[PDB]
Order: sequence, then C-alpha cells, then structure tokens
Amino acid sequence: CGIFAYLNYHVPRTRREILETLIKGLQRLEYRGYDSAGVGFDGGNDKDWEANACKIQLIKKKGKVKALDEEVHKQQDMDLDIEFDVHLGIAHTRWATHGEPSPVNSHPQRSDKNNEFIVIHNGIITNYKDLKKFLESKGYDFESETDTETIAKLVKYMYDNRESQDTSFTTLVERVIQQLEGAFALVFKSVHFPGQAVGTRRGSPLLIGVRSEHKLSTDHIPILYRDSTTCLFPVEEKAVEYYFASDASAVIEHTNRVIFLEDDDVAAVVDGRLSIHRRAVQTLQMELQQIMKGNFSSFMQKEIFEQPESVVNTMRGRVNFDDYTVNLGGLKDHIKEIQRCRRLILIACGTSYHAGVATRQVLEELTELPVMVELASDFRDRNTPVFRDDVCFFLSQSGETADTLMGLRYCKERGALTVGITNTVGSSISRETDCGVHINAGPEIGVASTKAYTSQFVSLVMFALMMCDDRISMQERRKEIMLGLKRLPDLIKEVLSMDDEIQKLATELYHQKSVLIMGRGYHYATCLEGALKIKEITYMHSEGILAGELKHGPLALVDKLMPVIMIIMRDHTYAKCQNALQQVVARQGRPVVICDKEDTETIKNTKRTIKVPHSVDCLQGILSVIPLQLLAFHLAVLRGYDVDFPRNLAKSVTVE
Amino acid sequence: CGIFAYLNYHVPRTRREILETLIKGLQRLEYRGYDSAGVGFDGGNDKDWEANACKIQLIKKKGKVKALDEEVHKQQDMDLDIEFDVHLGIAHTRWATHGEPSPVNSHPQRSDKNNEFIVIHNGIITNYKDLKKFLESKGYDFESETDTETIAKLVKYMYDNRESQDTSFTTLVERVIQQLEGAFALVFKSVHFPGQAVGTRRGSPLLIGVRSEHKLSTDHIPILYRVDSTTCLFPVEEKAVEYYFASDASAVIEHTNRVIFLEDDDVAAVVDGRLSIHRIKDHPGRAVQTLQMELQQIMKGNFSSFMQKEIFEQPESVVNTMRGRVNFDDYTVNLGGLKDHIKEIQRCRRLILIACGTSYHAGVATRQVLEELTELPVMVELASDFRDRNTPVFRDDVCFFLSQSGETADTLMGLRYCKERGALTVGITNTVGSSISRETDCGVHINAGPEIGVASTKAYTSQFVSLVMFALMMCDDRISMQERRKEIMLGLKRLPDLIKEVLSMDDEIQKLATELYHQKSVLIMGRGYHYATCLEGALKIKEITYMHSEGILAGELKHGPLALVDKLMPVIMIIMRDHTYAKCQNALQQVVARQGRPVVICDKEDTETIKNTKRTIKVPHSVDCLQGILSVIPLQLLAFHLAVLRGYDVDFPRNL
Ligand SMILES: O=C[C@H](O)[C@@H](O)[C@H](O)[C@H](O)COP(=O)(O)O
Ligand SMILES: O=C[C@H](O)[C@@H](O)[C@H](O)[C@H](O)COP(=O)(O)O
Ligand SMILES: N[C@@H](CCC(=O)O)C(=O)O
Repeated sequence: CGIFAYLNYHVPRTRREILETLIKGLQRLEYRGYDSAGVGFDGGNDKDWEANACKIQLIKKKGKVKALDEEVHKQQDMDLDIEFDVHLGIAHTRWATHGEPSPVNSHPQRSDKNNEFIVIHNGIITNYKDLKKFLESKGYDFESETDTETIAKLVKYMYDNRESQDTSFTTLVERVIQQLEGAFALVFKSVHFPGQAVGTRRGSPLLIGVRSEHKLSTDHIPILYRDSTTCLFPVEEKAVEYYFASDASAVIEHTNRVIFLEDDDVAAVVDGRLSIHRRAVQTLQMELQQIMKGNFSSFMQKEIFEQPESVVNTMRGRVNFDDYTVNLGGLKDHIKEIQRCRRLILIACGTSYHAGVATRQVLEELTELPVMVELASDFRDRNTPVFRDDVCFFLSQSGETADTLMGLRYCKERGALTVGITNTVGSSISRETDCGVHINAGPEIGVASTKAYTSQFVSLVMFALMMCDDRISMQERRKEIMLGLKRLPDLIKEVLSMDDEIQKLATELYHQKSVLIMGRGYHYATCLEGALKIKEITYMHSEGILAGELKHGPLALVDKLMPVIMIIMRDHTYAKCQNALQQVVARQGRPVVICDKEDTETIKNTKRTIKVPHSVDCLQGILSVIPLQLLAFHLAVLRGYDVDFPRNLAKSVTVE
Repeated sequence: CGIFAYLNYHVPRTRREILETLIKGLQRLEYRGYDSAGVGFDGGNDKDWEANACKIQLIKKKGKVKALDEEVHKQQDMDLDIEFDVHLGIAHTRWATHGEPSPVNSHPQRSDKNNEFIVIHNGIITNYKDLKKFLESKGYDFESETDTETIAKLVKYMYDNRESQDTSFTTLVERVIQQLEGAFALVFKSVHFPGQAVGTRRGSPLLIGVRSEHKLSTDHIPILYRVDSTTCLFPVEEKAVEYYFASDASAVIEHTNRVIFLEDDDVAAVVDGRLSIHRIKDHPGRAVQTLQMELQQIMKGNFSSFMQKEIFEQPESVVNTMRGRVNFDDYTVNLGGLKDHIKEIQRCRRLILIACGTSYHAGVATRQVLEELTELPVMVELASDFRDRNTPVFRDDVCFFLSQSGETADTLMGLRYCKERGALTVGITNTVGSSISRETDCGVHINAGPEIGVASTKAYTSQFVSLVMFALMMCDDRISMQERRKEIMLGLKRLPDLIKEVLSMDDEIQKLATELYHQKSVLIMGRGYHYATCLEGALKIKEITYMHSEGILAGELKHGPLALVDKLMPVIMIIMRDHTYAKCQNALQQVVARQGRPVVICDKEDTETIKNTKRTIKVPHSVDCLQGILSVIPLQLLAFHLAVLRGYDVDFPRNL
C-alpha cells in the first residue's frame, strides 16, 4: 500500500496540475501495491477557489494506477481548468490481500455520503470490529468491508461530540488514534478544515516533503504536547508545497527536503505551516536516476544487469584488495562482542531467507559457530529458543517486513545481540537492531528481488571475512575469497553477455507447466531462489529440489516430459552432482545443466548447457543464480506477463 | 539384492523340500525389487546323498521368482525325491549393477565350468576391474560382465594356491575379502567343503538364523582370531540343526526367531554342523538374540497392497510404538532404550535431528514440541546437506538419527561424523541389527513392524510418536509442565481411535482423488505443526502418484509463491484448531481473493470454514502437537487412491 498527497499553499495549480501530481506520486509507489487506487480532491466549478473547498470528490477504480489515471480524465463533470491558490489532495494505491479490489474498498475512505472526512490508511487496525459496532449504534452506516472505514466514521464521531466550536483538526485525530489499535499511517482531509492535512503514524512509515523558493524558518521542528518559533514555513512569503508520502521515491522528484515522522507524531499543516504534536528537516541522499528504468524496458531487467555495479557498491569503502582487509563500519563497535557469542541465527522471509541459505556454509566455515537459518513466519509460530549469547541476523531488503520485524523484537526480549542486514536506511529493522549493515544496493523497484539478493550474499561474506581475520590458518582462504570478490563484477558481466542464449532456451520451456531445479551444497540456495523467481513472475510451477534428496522420493516425478534444470559446479560436491545427473538421465530426463566453462565432460554429454565462469566455491552461487534470474524474466515475456507487477502480490510484506 | 541359504545338518530333507525352502526364502525378499534370481544346490541322483556332494547344480534365470520356481520343477534329468541328511542350498535375487539382466549375469556366480565354487553377492566390488585383470593373467577366463564373478574366480585362486591340502574354507574366504574393495554380503559353497557354508559382510547386512530341537551350546558366539566345543555354536547332545543365512530377517522369521547379526569383516563358517565366527584383527562375541517379528507382519493379509495395509493398520502400529513405554494409569513415559543415557542427554545443550526424506519430515513435525518441552535449541538437518557443509558439532550436542531402515548412507555417515566430534548419538530406527541402531550410543526402536510398502506410512507416524514420547521424558521433572504432559498423554491415549475415525473417511478421500485424477499439480499449504504435513503429503503424492505436488509454507505465500494461485491450480490447505488458526484463516482469504478454490483439511467442528469452503476433509480434534498425525493420513490415502485410479502399482518401486 502507498500514500501520497499534494498540498500547494498559495502556489497556483490548476485542477489538472494537481491530479497529474497525485497520479505521478502513486506511480512512484505503485510497486508497493497495484490492485487498486484512488484520489481525493476538491470538487465544484467556481472561479473563486474559495467557494469550492466545501465539496470533496473521490475518484477510485480497480486495477493499477493507469486504470485510475484514465478514470480521472475524460470526465463530464470535473473542469480541469480551475486555478487553486490553496488546495489539498490525497491519493493511495492498495494491496488488496483480502476480498475483491473493488472501488468501494479502495482508499480514500469516507465518513458519510457528503465526504466530510476522507482518510488514506496504510496498515491494519486490530480492533476495527469493536469500533464498527460502536459506530453503528450511534447512527453511522458502514459501506465497505475494510478496516480503514472505521477510521473515517470515527474521526467524524469525535467531531460530532467536541466541546468547543473550534477544536483543532489535531485534537480530532488525536482522539481517533487513542481508539485505534495496531499499526497505521494516516493522512486526513476534511471540508471543515480546508487545506489542512493531518499526518500521524504508528508502526508504519510516513514522511512529509517540503519545497519553497524562500528560506525555511527552522530545520528542527520541536515536538509539542497538548507560534512563529514552532512551525516550519517560509519566512517572508507564503509559497510552499508539501508532500505527504509513505516512501521517499514519490517525493524525490519534487524535492529532497523531508521530515521523517516518528511513532505517535501527529503532524498538522495549518495556514501552510507544518507543526508536530504529541523531527529534523534533512536532505535525502537519493538521486532520481536511482528510481528510473534508464534505457531498460523494466525495473527488474535494469536491476539484474546492474548487479556488477550494485555488487561494487556493496563492497565500496569496506573491502581493500591491496592489503586484503575487510571493515564494515556498522559493526566496528560490536564485532568483538559478536565473536564471544556462541551461535548465529539468520531470520528472514523469501529471497532474503535464501540469502542465508546461500551463505550458511561459509559462515560455519569462517566463524566455526553453529549457524541456524529460519523462516521468520515459522520462527514465530514455534517460539524458537533464543539466548543472551545468540547473535541474531535479520535480512530484509525493505527493513519493514512484518514477520522479520516481529522476530527481531522476539529476540531482543530474550537478550540476544541483534544485527540488521537492510537495504533501507532508517527502516524499523535498521533502527531497532543493536548494529547492522546497509547493503547499499540502491532502491529496488522490481517486486522480485534480484540485486538485493546478491548484495545480501556479498554482505554476509564480508562479515564472515571479518570474523576470521585473526586466524593464521584461514589467511589463504580469506585471500582466495577476496580475490574472487575483486573479479566478481567482471564475471557477472560475462554471465549477462549470455542473455540471448538464456532467451533461446526460454523459448523451449515457456509452454511447460512445471520445472524442477536441482542442486546441492552452495547451490541449494540457488535452486530455491531460481524456483521462487520462476514462480513469482512467470507463474510456472517451478520447485527447487535438493539433489541429495532425489533418491528418497522426488526422483519418481522425473520422466522424459518433466523439464529439469541442474546445477553442477566445480566444487567439492561435483562427483555427487554428477551422480544426481546420472539418476535424472536414467529416468529419461533431458535436463538443462548450469555448469562451469571448463567442465568439458558435462558439456559434451549434455545438449543444453549454460556455461558460467568459475569463481570461488563460496561465491559461485552469485554467478549460478543470475542465469535463473534471466530465465525467469524471459519466460515471463514469452508468456505475456509483466516482470515488474506479478499477479496476486506486491513488494515488501509490511503487514501480516 | 536378496540373499538366502538353507543348511540342513542331520535334518533329513528331500531335494524338493530344499528347493521349496529356497524359493520361499526369495519370496520374502521380492519386495526389495529385482530383475533375476537363481539357486545353487547339489546335483546328481545317487540315492546315497553322500556321493552327490561333488556335483553342484545351478538354476539361474532372468525374471521373477515365480518363473524360477517353474524352471526348478521343469527338469527332466533331476530327481526331487533324493533325501539329503546334510545339504547346503543358496538362493539369490539380483538387482543388476554390473552386466545387464540375463541368466549368465545372474547369481550364484561360479568359479569354473565344473562349479567347484559358487557365491551369491549383495553389493558392488569397487576394484573388480583390477581383480579381473589379475585373474585373467593367471589363467582364469570370465564368462559374465558382473563384478561378482571375480569373487568366485578369486576364491578358487586361493584354493589353487593353498599351502596345505587341508586349509580351511574360512582361510580361503579371509584371503578373498582382504583383496576386495567396496560393499558386499557373501555366502560361499564349494564341492571341496561339502556341507559347509561361509558367510561374510562388509557394509551390507547378513544374519544367520538357527533352529534345533536340541539345546544349543551357547547364546553368545565368541570371536576367533588368527576351534573346539567351547568356541562355537552347535546342538549339545545330538547333531541335528538347521541354519538360515539371509540378508533380511523377513526370510528367516517363519522358520526361527533366533538370529545372529554379523558385523563388518566377520567370517562365519559352518563346519561339521557347528557355527563359528572368525576375525583377522571382556572378550568380544556375537549374541544369539530373539526377534519379536512374525510372518504375519510381512504379509498383505486381506489388503490388496502393502501400502493399503500399512496405512490402515496405523491404529495398531501407533499402539505398538507406545506399548510398554507409556503408562496412562499414572501419566509416566519410560523409553527403556534411553535409561542409561537420559541423565547425560538432559545435561546437553542442543538437539540435532539428522535424516533423509520422510524421516527428516518426522523431525520437522516434532521440532516445536521438542523445543517446548526440552527448552533446548532443536536443529533439523537433511543428512546429505549436513555432510556437504561440515556442520559444527560439539561434545555437548545430542544428535538423533531417524531411519526406518537404519542403513541409509547419508544418515549413517552423518552419525559417524558426529561420533568423531564427541556428540552423544541416539538412533530412532525400525530395524533390529541395523547399522544406525548399533553405532549410536543408545536408541529407540519405534516398533512399527516391518515396512514392506515402497513409501513410508506407519514408519512416519511411529517416528512422530517416538519423538513425542522422548520429549515427554525430557520434562518429567518440571512442575510447570505437568498439565501439558497430561494433555499430550491423554491425546496419545485417544490417538488410536482418532486414526480409525480418519480412516473411516476414506470414501471422502476417494471423491477428492477423482477430482484431482486429471490434475498435474497441487499445492499443499500449511504452517506450524502442519508444515511437515505439507512437505510429507507433497512427497507422498510425488513418489506414489507421479504428479507435481508441492508443500508451501503458508506464511511464505505473500513473499512470492502466491502468484501460482488462480481458478485452475488445485490447492489443499490445512487449518486446524491450534494457536495458528487465525493466521491460517488469513492464508485462506489470500488464496480465495486470487480466484483459488482450495480443499481444506480442518477440524470436524470448525463450522465456519466448512460452510465457506466447498470440499473439506473433516478430521477429529487432538492435542496441537499430535494433529500432524491425523492431518497427514488423508494425504497418505489421497496419494494411494490417485495412483490406483491411474493404473499404477503402489507396491512397485519405480525409483531405480
Ligand atoms: O522475490 C521475492 C521477494 O524478493 C520476496 O521473497 C521478499 O524477499 C520478501 O517478501 C521480503 O523481502 P525483504 O524483507 O528483504 O524486503
Ligand atoms: O516415502 C518416502 C521414503 O520412505 C523415503 O523418503 C525415506 O524416508 C528415506 O529414503 C529415508 O529412509 P530411512 O527412514 O530408512 O532412513
Ligand atoms: N553387483 C552385483 C550384485 C548386485 C546386487 O544384487 O546387489 C551384480 O550386479 O551382479
């Protein structure tokens, strides 16, 4: 789900300039949820913009944002020419995990048939059923099945029972959040408070961007508790443009000056002045180019072919190849205490969990500690034992995944040392961990993680290299690995140069219903992540099978018709991988083998081979997964699917 | 693959009776799979059995044992009425590895055209190439492509080059095995040692059954290192005795339940009707022990298949697993196999469960209750991956090895890995005498009865119960857990009848089987206590039905796999009444929202889901940590019925 609102205070914008700004903001957030969308602006057709703030218009439609962008336009009642000196517009894209993504269930919600209060919500209210029965008895009629409607029908209830004729919009919102349980990020708009917006959060992101050619009155808004030296506003004049949003990608295009709110911070823009109730106006360290497709037809394709660069960025300022030293600044004050601990636990979901499987072996090798890799959802169901001398890693590209974040607080309660491996600065997981590392792979827009996986991979390897930098016996092993990392970017380029060869094989498989991907050792993770990618964007039934497990049942599924992909690399499991290949062939399987270029034996005896360059055994997983990223991509194109917006989900599961 | 030899010593038997005994022995060994069988016995039709001991007749044939029996009685030049006071007959079922199936490549292999030496072999001789070259240079011509023939030719080489005219049959075999490499179980017969038998093994099971109406000299055979009445097994006051060599107790139990399990490099010899055990390496020996196995346990009975029998007898096998171990009269659990080690186990700091296939699923299915009741970390490992990674193991680790057969290579090698690192090892097995039950410090025999079916059915649920019972032992001193222990044990008390209740819904499962008859994929979704149910049910349907069933952790849906859901993909969901019930309902709403129409396995009294879901398999409620047994049985049956509908033989391996 995404939030975006545009408040232009004394900056004349026509009704078209505002709508094209709300739509453009949702496009920046569409990857967080594209099942439905909606906008909320002022209606009426009066030249004097003052006589129009009493009429709220809601345009909501099922589908992606492009379905809403067309619904907004070509309307017979809205005149897109009205100049507004002051105006507020709120927008929202929804990830409909439940029920149908109907316009009635999309946001902004309303509080009545006249739109006196409209709210956009990101999160879940854990007691909306109680709030629904209380509001129904007082005389409020509910229309939608969502939990957001109980927030709109309630802000009006606090308005219908106030004490003074002019209670601030903050007071109303403050009484609402006190009756709301769970997490939420809200942005209000009302006809009673024209131009005023109220943005409160609790367990969900919500920042406020600001732009103005004039000087700002301060850079540290003082949080208040229920004047000219308290609010953020232009000094001499009134020209200012605010940008409420749940992410920074929707605001960077307009300005890089935002104010990240905090839990229970009730921001309020009144008379064009931003004030917080119950901060720091800062510069974003992001360039627009980072969230642009460039010359690629899709974000996912860009993010795959940019892995040579993102790998370099992950190691930048951390790996020195002249003296073979590794230093992760985020762990300098804790590395000593980590080494005195007795166990590593890696906790994550989906592709981030695979990154742990991909590096478990080398972590065991170089730390000599037990390494346990856990799926966050299952980790929580079982109340896994955790102790004070456990070091718990939490791998999360977004840094907001629910099950991973709750697992973190579970481990903190038991006194464990917590470490965050994130791709998002200021995220919940990066803040609430004792320490952490920012993989610094750049923004990931494609729903299917690609560079985030390889960057997590490299990051966990760098940690392993630190944990053994005092072992004489492991010095040569460290050198081998670091020389591999030095050569890794160019080898990734070599893999990407086989893009057309991968595309050809894709034309041989796109019609199939299933594909089994088999590997072991360092490439168990490879066959799991490759199977997940193909599931996610192609919708083929791909499954990863541990090669050593074939003989124990799954091999019965292999015949001449069942597609099979095998991974056979020149590491210590080569002979065993060859035995698995022989078993597949005996069952009449005709598999595609991802192997090393020098593996002449495999290349001669196998028709379809993807020949990747050889790297260090504990790094080869990075090179062996990329062909499967590309394969998943091409298969999706052949089948007529979008690689950036796979069906039935969105990016980052921030609510469970 | 299957070995059987019958030695009647001063127990008169006709040639017919001997041949019928050999055939019957192989019939008990067919369930392992094979492609050819043969027998070796004394030829000649001289009415005096003593003059026929110099003519070894062979009858080998490609095909099933039934065809062999027809060839036996189809011999015009053979008189079946000759009575042998002393005679040795050997039989074999072959699973070809070296040399295609054929009469010549079948066992017994002979040393020359006169059959001076014959041998039956289970396994593979690795250095059979080098050995064949050597014997050919010495003037021995080979007639088969089997590695086994080198054994028959080599024993004649030692005989031909013996130093004295009276070198023992044992000495010859000792010199043969000292030149062999690989795995083998062997039974030798020769004209130069009439009436004598020599058995030896290395990495392959070989046991000896014994029967006599007279008292035996001992129940503990002492090892003889490189003779008289005080050193071997024999009937005391008279000569009559019968010996049964076999690679599987199933071929012996109908004649006797007193068996000797040989160990690696043992050379067991019967000379003058007396059994001695030799070795080349407080006094070691081999015990004559009693098996509680019965012939009825390895017979289909009234069932049409072993799979059907072993599924539907699970009420009885669960009861047998608990017999003598659970006392519902006073809420106590006592696994006798752990008496001398339960103290040390409770002082250890981590549990590691190591297994393959369905046995690994048994660990996943009990991980949570083990964590809960032991409060120790519990790590569940796939044996093949456990080996590849050189997983850290410590002296204070308790390592469990789950294995129905007790011989699975990766599981067995994992055991020896942990033993080297000083871990306390525990075997959870279902086969007496197996390697894993021997080499572990202690163990528990799940006592499910022999598993003859190709797929693990009762073994899985008996492993499940066995690990729950161990968990109940580990917390028997905790006041805070008394109630929980009582709840679990009253569930075990009621479990047999609840299984019967699930088996009474077989008709409902058949209806589901016809609905999936034409389907190529099915997703089985669950979490918590039923994660294992999803993985195990998915494996059964893969192994038995040959369709692409996959287990998906419900909590992982929104992280990618949910993209497979639509109106066409068959889905089975598990929703039981435990603490994850609300999260399972969430997963169901996520599937339905994407046009999925899943079949739900739920509690009988879950009225909400039964009304909102078309087809539901309604199982009875048990304790949360025991429901996995009830929820997996409908999936066992589903795989069974789908296979029958598609014309498959559920008792036929496939996995070759
Ligand atoms: O390709 C799949 C996605 O990348 C997905 O599996 C993702 O990994 C999780 O939904 C959470 O990821 P983060 O917690 O790292 O944001
Ligand atoms: O239906 C599944 C099979 O039974 C298979 O997965 C089996 O579990 C393994 O081959 C391990 O066998 P053991 O239990 O003998 O180690
Ligand atoms: N390797 C031997 C015996 C195989 C077996 O049956 O175990 C052969 O192929 O003849």
